[PDB]
Amino acid sequence: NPIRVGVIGCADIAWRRALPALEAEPLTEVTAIASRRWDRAKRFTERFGGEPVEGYPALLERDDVDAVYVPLPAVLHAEWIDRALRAGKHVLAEKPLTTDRPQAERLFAVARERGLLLMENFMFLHHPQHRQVADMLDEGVIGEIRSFAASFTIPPKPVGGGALLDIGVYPIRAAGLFLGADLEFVGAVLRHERDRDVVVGGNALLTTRQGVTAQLTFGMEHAYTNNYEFRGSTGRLWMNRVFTPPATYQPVVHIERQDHAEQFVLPAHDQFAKSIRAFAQAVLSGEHPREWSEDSLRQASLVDAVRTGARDIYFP
Ligand SMILES: NC(=O)c1ccc[n+]([C@@H]2O[C@H](COP(=O)([O-])OP(=O)(O)OC[C@H]3O[C@@H](n4cnc5c(N)ncnc54)[C@H](OP(=O)(O)O)[C@@H]3O)[C@@H](O)[C@H]2O)c1
Ligand SMILES: Cc1cn([C@H]2C[C@H](O)[C@@H](COP(=O)(O)OP(=O)(O)Oc3ccccc3)O2)c(=O)[nH]c1=O
Ligand SMILES: [Cl-]
Ligand SMILES: [Cl-]
Ligand code: NA
Repeated sequence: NPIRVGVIGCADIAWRRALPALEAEPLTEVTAIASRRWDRAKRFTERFGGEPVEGYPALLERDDVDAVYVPLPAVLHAEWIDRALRAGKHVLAEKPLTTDRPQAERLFAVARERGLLLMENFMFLHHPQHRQVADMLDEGVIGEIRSFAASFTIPPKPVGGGALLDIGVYPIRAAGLFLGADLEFVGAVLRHERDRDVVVGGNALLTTRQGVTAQLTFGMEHAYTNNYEFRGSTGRLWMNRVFTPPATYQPVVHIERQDHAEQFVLPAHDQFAKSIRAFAQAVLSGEHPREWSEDSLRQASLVDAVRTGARDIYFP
C-alpha cells in the first residue's frame, strides 16, 4: 500500500523534481495536489495524477492523504508544516525547512508528539557521489583536509526568500556534510538590493574548532556555478554540478597533487528519486532517522548565525 501523498503548492521545484519522482516511485501515490488557484492544481494533476484541490486546508482535511509535500516559499513553511502535522500527515518539507532554529525545534516537537516524520528535502544528500568523494578524502587522496569551499549561484530570474534562504543553504549544508557537527560562524557579507529589499548574494566563512575553514558563496545575480572543492595537505579535490546533477549525468571528480592530476568518472544516479524513496521508506517502516532531524537543526542554527552575524550591505 503506497503512501498516499498530497502536495500543497504548485511549485517550480514540485513540477520539475519532486512530482516526477513521486509519480514514478512505487512506494508513493500522488493522491491530491492543492493550489491557491484550482486551474493551476488541475494543470498539475493533468500532468501527474491525483485530485486537484482548491486551497491548502481542503487538502489537509483529506482521509486519502498520508503525507504532505510542502514546496511553499520558505517564509510560509512553518505555518503549513505545523498545520499538516496537526492534521496527522507526515511531511516532506523543502529546504530550508524553516526560517530559524527555534521554529525548527517547535516543528519537530509537534511532529514528535504525534510520532510523525518531518523531513527536510535536501535531495542532494541522497546522491551517492558525496559519499564516494568522502571515502576518497578518508583514504588520504589529498592528505589532511585544510579548507573547503562551495558555491551555488544562478542568473537572475524574471519575491522569494532571498539568496541566503533559498540558495546559500546548499553550500552551507555541504559544509556540514563534509566538515561535521562543530562548524561555527566567523563572518559573512550579504548584499541586499535596496530596490526590492532582498538578499541577492553573499559569502560566508565558517570554521571547525580545529580551524578547517569553509568559504561558501551563493547568489542570484551571477553566472551558473554549482561546485565544491577541498584543499588538503597534499592535494586538492573539486567537482562541479554538486547540488543538482541530472539523473543521467555522470559525476567527474578532479584531483590535483604535485605533478599529477586525475579525474574519476562516477555512476549517474537519480537523487530526486532516491530522496523521495528514503522519505517513503521511513514513513512505511516507522524508522525516522534521528540524524536527519539533528542535521536539520544544526543547519538551521548555522543559517541563523549567518543571517545575524553577516555584514549587511545595501546597494547602490
Ligand atoms: N525551484 C527550485 O528548484 C528551488 C531552488 C532552491 C530552493 N527551492 C526551495 O523550494 C521552495 C519553493 O521554491 P520554488 O523555487 O519552487 O518556488 P515557487 O515556484 O514560487 O513555488 C512556491 C509555490 O508556493 C505557493 N505559494 C503560496 N503562497 C505563495 C505566495 N504568497 N507567493 C508565492 N507562492 C506562493 C505557490 O503555489 P500555488 O500558487 O499553486 O498555491 C507557488 O507555486 C522554497 O523553500 C525554496 O527555497 C526551490
Ligand atoms: C544547469 C544550468 C542551470 N542554469 C539555471 C537554471 C535554473 O534557473 C538555475 C538552477 O538550475 P539547476 O542547478 O538545474 O537547479 P534546479 O532548477 O534543479 O533547482 C534549483 C533552481 C533554482 C535555484 C536553485 C536550485 O540555474 C543555468 O543558468 N545554467 C546551467 O548550466
Ligand atoms: Cl536538494
Ligand atoms: Cl567537469
Ligand atoms: Na546581520
